[PDB]
Amino acid sequence: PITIGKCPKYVKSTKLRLATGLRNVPS
Amino acid sequence: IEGGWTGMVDGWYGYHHQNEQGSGYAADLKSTQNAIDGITNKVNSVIEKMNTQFTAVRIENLNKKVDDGFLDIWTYNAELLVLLENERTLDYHDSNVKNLYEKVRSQLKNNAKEIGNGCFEFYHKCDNTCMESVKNGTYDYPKYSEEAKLNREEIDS
Amino acid sequence: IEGGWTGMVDGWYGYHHQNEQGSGYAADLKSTQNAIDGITNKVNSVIEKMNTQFTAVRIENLNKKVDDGFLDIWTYNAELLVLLENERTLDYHDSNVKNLYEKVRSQLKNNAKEIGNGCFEFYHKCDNTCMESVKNGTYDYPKYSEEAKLNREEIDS
Amino acid sequence: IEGGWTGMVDGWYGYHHQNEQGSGYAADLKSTQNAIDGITNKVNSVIEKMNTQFTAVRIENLNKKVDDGFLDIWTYNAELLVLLENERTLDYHDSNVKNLYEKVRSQLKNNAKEIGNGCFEFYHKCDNTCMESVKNGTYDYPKYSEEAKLNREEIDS
Amino acid sequence: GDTLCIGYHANNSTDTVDTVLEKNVTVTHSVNLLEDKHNGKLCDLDGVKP
Repeated sequence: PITIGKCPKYVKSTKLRLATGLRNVPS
Repeated sequence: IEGGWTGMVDGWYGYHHQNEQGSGYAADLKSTQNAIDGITNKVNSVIEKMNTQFTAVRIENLNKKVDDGFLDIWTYNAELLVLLENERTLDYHDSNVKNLYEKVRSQLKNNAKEIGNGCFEFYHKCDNTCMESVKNGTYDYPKYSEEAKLNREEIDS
Repeated sequence: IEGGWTGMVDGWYGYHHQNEQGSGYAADLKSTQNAIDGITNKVNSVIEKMNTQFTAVRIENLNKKVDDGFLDIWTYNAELLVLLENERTLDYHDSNVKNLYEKVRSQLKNNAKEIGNGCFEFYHKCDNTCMESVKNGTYDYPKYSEEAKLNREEIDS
Repeated sequence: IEGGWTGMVDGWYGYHHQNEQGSGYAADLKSTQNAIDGITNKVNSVIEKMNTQFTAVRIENLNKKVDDGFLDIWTYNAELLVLLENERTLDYHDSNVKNLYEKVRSQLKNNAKEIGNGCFEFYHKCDNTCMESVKNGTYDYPKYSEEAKLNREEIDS
Repeated sequence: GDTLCIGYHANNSTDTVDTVLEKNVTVTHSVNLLEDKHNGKLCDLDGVKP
């Protein structure tokens, strides 16, 4: 949580993915 | 429609034709382009989490407890935004497929029969010219209108 | 059913009949009345956000940061409640249409054939008396029971 | 499928057969067992709300307002988790029924016709041996393949 | 008779993204927002010496 300069905002989580595509459901 | 095509290499949304000429997977660049544009803009709006909140200047323990609790609250809220808009983009994708399907139904009318999920069996015969007419949005109902009716009379009897 | 009728001016939920007598959009006052009653009560419960939280009496900076952060947290939470119950009322509307459709299926049984979405083709003939019987909840299966069977034998052969 | 069977006393997911031998409700122990296992594990993960947050050691009023506001925030968040995963387990149940239905479609192929919702009318005749073959996952398409085709030719003409 | 079908893309991607109704669902293409990989383990200069 302690950062200096242009740093990504600190977050207390493990995964943060945004879906940008389709539900992959093959055959 | 509950089938994902691995053959579509061109686009997120497309068509699979089987005529006399051949059989092919063919994407629809317009739909997938607009989808990528909209989801790019969505992602940018998502990134607009305002987490810059900071103060340049038993109290220290209170500031400690406060900062920590607000951190957990906002991480939960951010994972919430992520969940929400993950479903929202997936639903957006669903709606795009639906709209493609309606674009095809509109032009075909009764010259075709909805086999199932998203398939159409023409009563007439389609070249890849007459296929890419439908894809291009230029298929004309009258061209084959009676031609289909005749074959309907083979399903009637 | 994925069609909204602009002709329904009477009610949120209704019927469209085409018999010998004529063709008409006709609402079902009971369903839409109960819908409006339930959504009125829902709205009242929504308005029950308890935002009265207030205290009549580096600290000032801490009270400042606290009040502000709690404000943002609760605005996010309130927009969440709004999103949730917006979907909930829309789903409620869906379920109401479903229930109207089941009310019609129950009475008609095999005297009618579900054309598609929410449409029924009677095998018999319905006056607006026999239409407003279905709407009134007073349609009797036996009255036309064999009358339909006969015409079924025209779809059989 | 929008029908809950009160007759299923064995399992959450099952089968209803009507052959010459008889008619019976019969569960599928595997599916319901895996469902109970997964929901047990889900419940355990839900219980993992970390509400141990506590500090062993106008300020008292500030600690008062803080603890209270955080309490309300976290109660709202916990009811949110509950809502979310209630829908998630219900959707999980839906998907389990879907998968059972696909398991049956796969084996039956064209030896059967999907009557509606989740029903299959065999074109051939099934003992409870040939029923518990499908349930056991051991139904063979060829055994009856032509036997069905013949009867299809009675629906063709 | 000639047929035309409509469908959507599907690719060999093990990306998993969490919806509201369902968690851990395979999605064709995702975008990550978290960065833990650059722990660093070294205190370099930040625009100038420290």
